[PDB]
Amino acid sequence: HSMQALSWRKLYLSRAKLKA
Amino acid sequence: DQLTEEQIAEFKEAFSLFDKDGDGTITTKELGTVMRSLGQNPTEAELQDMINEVDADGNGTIDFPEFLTMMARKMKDTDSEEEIREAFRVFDKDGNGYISAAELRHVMTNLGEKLTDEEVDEMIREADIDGDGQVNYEEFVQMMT
Ligand SMILES: [Ca+2]
Ligand SMILES: [Ca+2]
Ligand SMILES: [Ca+2]
Ligand SMILES: [Ca+2]
Repeated sequence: HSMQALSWRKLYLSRAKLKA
Repeated sequence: DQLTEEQIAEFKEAFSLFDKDGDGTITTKELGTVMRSLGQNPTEAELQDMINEVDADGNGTIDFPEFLTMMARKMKDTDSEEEIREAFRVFDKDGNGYISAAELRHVMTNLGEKLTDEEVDEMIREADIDGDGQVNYEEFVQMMT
């Protein structure tokens, strides 16, 4: 078993989603 | 593709700044005049390269459609880049120009994700092209593009 890693682009887009 | 009456007028205003003699085209010479007013001093070869990359039909001068097409594309790039710069400033909590592992870990926490030091260190190394142990703006942008 292993942990999945996050991407820099996903982080960027997650912020984009949360902003007004 | 959005182009309102007001947007067209603004494009014509910008075009008119370049089109010094109002003939409806922008030549290398008119472009030199504008560039000098911005404090640059391009050579004629440099001016020709600038005209050439905008001059879609290759007739040697820039008409309004060519001008508007290039300017609208540049505006979209500038808007997109500004959105990336804003994200970078938010992530770079201490404002020092680098995203650290700790900063990245706190960012993740605020977005509802709990990462170990191990996991954030991996993410930093992924982006850390220059090996200084943190992620600068250039490195960040590279991961977005
Ligand atoms: Ca002209
Ligand atoms: Ca042309
Ligand atoms: Ca920082
Ligand atoms: Ca770095």
